[PDB]
Amino acid sequence: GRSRLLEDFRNNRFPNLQLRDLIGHIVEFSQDQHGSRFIQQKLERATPAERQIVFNEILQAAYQLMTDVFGNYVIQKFFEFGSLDQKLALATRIRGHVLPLALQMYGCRVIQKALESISSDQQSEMVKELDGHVLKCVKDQNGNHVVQKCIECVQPQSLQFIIDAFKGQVFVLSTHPYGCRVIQRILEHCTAEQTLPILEELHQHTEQLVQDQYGNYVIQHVLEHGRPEDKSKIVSEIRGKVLALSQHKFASNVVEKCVTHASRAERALLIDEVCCQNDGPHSALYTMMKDQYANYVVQKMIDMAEPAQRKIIMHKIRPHITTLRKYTYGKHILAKLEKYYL
Repeated sequence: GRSRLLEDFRNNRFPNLQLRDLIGHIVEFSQDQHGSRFIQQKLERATPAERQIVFNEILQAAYQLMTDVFGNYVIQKFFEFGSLDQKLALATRIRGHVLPLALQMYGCRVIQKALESISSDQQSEMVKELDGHVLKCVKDQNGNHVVQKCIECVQPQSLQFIIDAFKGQVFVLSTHPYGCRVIQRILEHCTAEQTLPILEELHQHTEQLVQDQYGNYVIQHVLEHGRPEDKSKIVSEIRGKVLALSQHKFASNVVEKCVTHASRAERALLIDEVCCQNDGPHSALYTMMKDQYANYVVQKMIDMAEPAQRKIIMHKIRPHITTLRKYTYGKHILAKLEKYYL
């Protein structure tokens, strides 16, 4: 757009073009959609001198390139293919500026890459810079990816300050489009010890959480990955309320997960609740198997029930086959029904 060299290249004037021919133009090329691609591909296969030629020009405008729509990719490649020297130099340009990079659309991609590429020491140093700004970053459309990458790569001791910043915020952040994903990473990667007060905070809001469009995902996650004690606390919040919750757009997810991932005792208890209870004139199962949300629960319930309980269920189902075939999701129920006698 500015150099003839650039515009010529952008017109297939140089089929045999090489990094060496780009001296005094690397930054220009790095900012250009096709130039950036050209440099990326050449860097993957270059001699060390070629790589250092490139690195010399880019270092002079590294912060600029880290925040550029196409330049950021060239910075990323040095985190993959670059020397300790080269990686240290870049980390020095980042030092002091982790916060506004983390919050920037392309800078946060650089930070993420850096975190996969540097020593634990340098990781921990970078992460520190966010101290005082965790909640801002957790809720930021760019920053939350940075925080997630931290939780995934950095020694958990070094993330205590992030856990600490959550005191009193677990509910709010769990019902947040981006927050909830951070909570999930924490539950996956941090120690049992660390997550204690998080879990505590979740248990106090199970009722609201299971009904929230993001929150239900946090609860689900505990059901799939947490320790029994925590699953039990969730299950005990579901008992008594199974029929109603099965019909909720979001709470149905959590009920399903209890059927699938709770202990076998708990499963039985949830199945039994719905086989005994009536709903108005008809049966609780009747309501459920016809509901767009609840029927998936019934499906899973048949899948998980022991021979005994599966015999009870199919017998409560049988007198409604004619009035069941109305619904396409009845086809999955009938498939398991016909796959049960001969």
